[PDB]
Amino acid sequence: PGVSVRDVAAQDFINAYASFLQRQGKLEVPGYVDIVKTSSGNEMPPQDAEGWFYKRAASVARHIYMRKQVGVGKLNKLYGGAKSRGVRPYKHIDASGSINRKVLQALEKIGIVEISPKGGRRISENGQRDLDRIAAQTLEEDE
Amino acid sequence: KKKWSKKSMKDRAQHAVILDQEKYDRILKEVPTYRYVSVSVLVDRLKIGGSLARIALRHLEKEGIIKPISKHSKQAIYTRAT
Amino acid sequence: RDLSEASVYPEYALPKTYNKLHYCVSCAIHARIVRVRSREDRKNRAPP
Amino acid sequence: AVPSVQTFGKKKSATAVAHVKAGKGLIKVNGSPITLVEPEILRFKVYEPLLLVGLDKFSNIDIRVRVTGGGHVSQVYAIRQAIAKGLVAYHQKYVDEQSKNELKKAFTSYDRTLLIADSRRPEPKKFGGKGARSRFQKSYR
Amino acid sequence: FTPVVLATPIPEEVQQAQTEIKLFNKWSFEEVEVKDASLVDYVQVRQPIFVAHTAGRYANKRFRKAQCPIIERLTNSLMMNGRNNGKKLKAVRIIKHTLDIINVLTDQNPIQVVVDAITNTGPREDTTRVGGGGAARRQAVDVSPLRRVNQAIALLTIGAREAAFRNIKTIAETLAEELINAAKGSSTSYAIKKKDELERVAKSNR
Amino acid sequence: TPVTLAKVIKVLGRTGSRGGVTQVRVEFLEDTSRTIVRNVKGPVRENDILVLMESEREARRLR
Amino acid sequence: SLVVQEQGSFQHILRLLNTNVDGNIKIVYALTTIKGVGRRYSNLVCKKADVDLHKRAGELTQEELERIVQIMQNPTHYKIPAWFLNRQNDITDGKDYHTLANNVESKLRDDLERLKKIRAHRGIRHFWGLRVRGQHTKTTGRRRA
RNA sequence: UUAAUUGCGAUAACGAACGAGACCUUAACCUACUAAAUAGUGGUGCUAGCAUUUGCUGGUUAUCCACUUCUUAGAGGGACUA
RNA sequence: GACGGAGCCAGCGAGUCUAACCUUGGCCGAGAGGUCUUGGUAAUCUUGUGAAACUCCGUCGUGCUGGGGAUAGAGCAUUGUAAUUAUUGCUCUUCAACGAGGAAUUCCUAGUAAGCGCAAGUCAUCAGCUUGCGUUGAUUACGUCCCUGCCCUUUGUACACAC
Ligand SMILES: [Mg+2]
Ligand SMILES: [Mg+2]
Ligand SMILES: [Mg+2]
Ligand SMILES: [Mg+2]
Ligand SMILES: [Mg+2]
Ligand SMILES: [Mg+2]
Ligand SMILES: [Mg+2]
Ligand SMILES: [Mg+2]
Ligand SMILES: [Mg+2]
Ligand SMILES: [Mg+2]
Ligand SMILES: [Mg+2]
Ligand SMILES: [Mg+2]
Ligand SMILES: [Mg+2]
Ligand SMILES: [Mg+2]
Ligand SMILES: [Mg+2]
Ligand SMILES: [Mg+2]
Repeated sequence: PGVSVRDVAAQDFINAYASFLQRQGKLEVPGYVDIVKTSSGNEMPPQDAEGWFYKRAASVARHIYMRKQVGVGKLNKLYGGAKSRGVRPYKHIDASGSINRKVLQALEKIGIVEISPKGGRRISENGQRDLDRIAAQTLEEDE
Repeated sequence: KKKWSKKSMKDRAQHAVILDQEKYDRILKEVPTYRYVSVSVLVDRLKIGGSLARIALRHLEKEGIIKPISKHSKQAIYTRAT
Repeated sequence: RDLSEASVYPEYALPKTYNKLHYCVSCAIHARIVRVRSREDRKNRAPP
Repeated sequence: AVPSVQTFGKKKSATAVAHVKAGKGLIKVNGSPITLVEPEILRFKVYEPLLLVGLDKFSNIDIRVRVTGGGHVSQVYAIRQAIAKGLVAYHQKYVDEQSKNELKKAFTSYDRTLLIADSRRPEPKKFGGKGARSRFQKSYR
Repeated sequence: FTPVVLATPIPEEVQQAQTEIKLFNKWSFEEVEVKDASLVDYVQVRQPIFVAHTAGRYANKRFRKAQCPIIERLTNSLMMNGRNNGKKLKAVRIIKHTLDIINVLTDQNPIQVVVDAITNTGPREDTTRVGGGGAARRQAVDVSPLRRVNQAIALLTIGAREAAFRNIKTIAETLAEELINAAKGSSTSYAIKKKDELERVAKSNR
Repeated sequence: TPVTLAKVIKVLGRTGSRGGVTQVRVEFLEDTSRTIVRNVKGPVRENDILVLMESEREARRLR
Repeated sequence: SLVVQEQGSFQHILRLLNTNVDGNIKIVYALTTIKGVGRRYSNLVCKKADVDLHKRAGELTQEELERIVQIMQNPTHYKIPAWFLNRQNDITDGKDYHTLANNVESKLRDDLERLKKIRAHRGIRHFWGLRVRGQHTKTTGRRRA
């Protein structure tokens, strides 16, 4: 019947794909990981800390599979949030740019996405195949 | 500086943080007889902490003593299996 | 109705109470009686 | 050519276009099946017309919905409105009129806003307040 | 019954809950006969709803909210005290969990349980200031069924709220406590205590 | 602790200092043909039903 | 779903950096009790020492506690990036320290002393006990003490 | 009686004016008109992936073809308590 | 309910000429931000303004606590001729009162109150303010003249700057 990323829940797909990436253990982690907050608006760093770069990368991969083209600006806008400015009212602050930039660079080096015309990053053929197969298995885990 | 209040203190319960064999086998023999089991139950009954209660609930559902009917986060709802 | 049902001696009458009331001007005006009238209708000497 | 209609469902500021043709019974939403609308409860709110009229009436037709505007709840209400209206349009153009009457009667007997849009619109904001009717606060001394 | 198939897989869960009979979250609206008269035609059952979230407009006219499903009125009353204003999805989730709990404990239909609670915690007699001016007293009067229902819902939700406040128990299980104790008749529930207080006061001020 | 059901048949008018009270002429369901007048707090209609905790009392009618 | 019973060497209130640190609460927010150590710093050093953060502070070993203390006492030696530090480019030597339990008060106080003996505006302000960050004093800090 | 010296009407008053209302703007309806790569949709070319048995999800500016339900407006209709 | 991850949806609008505005994309930087370019005098580009509250998974567990984040120390940036009585932004650390608020008192009758953020105005920089926009969306009257006032009529007045 055929399947795609759009036929499975996003949480299930992202969890499965992040587990695949963590088990494969080849993508990257820059080195300033286990230090950073992911956002000037966040107050603490991530709680897992045994990963979460693979979660971010899986989310970006699903995002670019859905969309046509994105950039680090769009991803900062998407992953940002309400910065609690103490005693002043909250405000949208966009996420950290180095994180998503290096995520996209690693996704390029592993070959899941490519640079595109009209600027930005786009999903490549082998990356589309990878996400589709991971989605198929993510769906038929329930047997 | 007048506050216009009462400020009555409380008893300050001291729910446990880490368990031992006595609390463990008390759990294992008392999580049955409970028709509804969740973190609130495992704290108003046995004085373990809520974290211990979460872990113990996952554990007991692993074995199969408590049956789940909905495992929505922030509210885990279990009954006893007979 | 209750009285007629609980009454011996049917047909009876249920008699009335009669008292002639005298009010002063102040009390009559306070009690929602002869209240107050326009200069022209003051001359009206009849009842409603 | 194929028998095809296109309808719209609406809410405060959300609109859900719905192409309804003849097919094999796939009901998609923006890219994806109907079981992933993502409030997890307004999912049951959007199943309603199917569950009412019986899924047999969706076996021979393809529905594809594109939603934009508003928020999650309003998008769900627009989706269900568009689905019901597209089904009725198909049964009115291609199926006879008795089935349309029965279907419309069921939809309106369950809920009036399945086929008709809610006429409630935002009241504008007026000065001296944070909202339409509210005023700020009066200070006398 | 037979299961229908489609190009997009529709679960047999929703198929059964759809076509054999129309349920609530996963519960039925039949077998919910109301205990006390005078609240029929003012608590809405026999018009089932899959979820307690209906974007309905019952505020336009006077006695329209009587046709609103009672569970939607409960959800609507559950979201107040500021931070909770709006957020009807959380109220629907709280109600789902509350009915699950009122099924595991007190295996009756939880809808029967809540309507019993409403019937039992409805103040029948209440006081009100009546006077001619300086000579004014709090005189005792009857209470309308719609006000009975509204005051019942308010009392239940407020008791559950100020019980779940500043403690480890959740709003859902506090509401479950309240509803069960109110359906039984307890004098431990905020609702029944307030009800008996008001009725005693009205008796004294006849 | 007995109570009495009573069906509303005629709304007379509002009463009370502030208008939060209504006069009604109820007819008893059991022991029918008895029509007493009562005060009511909340929104009330005819064909509504009230539960009188005390039945042997009439409210001062305003008319 | 992990239930290890425990062995009774668990300890309640312990002592380090001259601070009676509480057990029975996780190590990160336990270490936050140490003046000079916050949530970020404690999370980071407890990551670099490779101690499990799911562990309660009272359930830990003396070697782990000493490793953590050594890290926070000389953090830059363990690849801490020199901008987590409360006293960087200090004022005299130009190196980057990270003050702790009593050194925080002593260093604040000698800063105030420097400014006071210099007769700087902020020092005069601190001496008088007023606000120094340029706030308005007309309606706030009334019963400040 | 009305939101309204708004009306029914009564009538040493008659006939008028201002205000109110009418008016203007805006929000809601139009699968009826005019159309529109500065808004969209469908199909057909080129193309990626999964399924392969037709299919599903997508991309594609000089691939064009067709249309205007959604979007934009302009002219109009519609409610007048029928 | 705070936090961390994922999910992920609006609308009202503004914008460069003799200038230097809104800025995508690429690279560097934990961050703020910097830099090389690009598009747009604008339904076309910024901008689907991928807003926030929200939902789902987990951490926490009734402890002034991972609630709350003022008060202070040090450093890094940006705007501007110039920031010293911090312009603002960012990083770490410090982590105060506050345990729902007394006599009193304000606004509000449906897509309204309330919660939630976004644009514009001022503007070199500085929102906790205002003007509007939309997102989620209750309870309770549909009545009365008791308080506070308004309108008309009759009535009394020793008032006319008029209780
Ligand atoms: Mg987020
Ligand atoms: Mg807030
Ligand atoms: Mg508002
Ligand atoms: Mg609680
Ligand atoms: Mg094509
Ligand atoms: Mg905090
Ligand atoms: Mg969150
Ligand atoms: Mg938009
Ligand atoms: Mg006032
Ligand atoms: Mg501004
Ligand atoms: Mg200034
Ligand atoms: Mg101003
Ligand atoms: Mg009114
Ligand atoms: Mg006189
Ligand atoms: Mg005079
Ligand atoms: Mg005087």
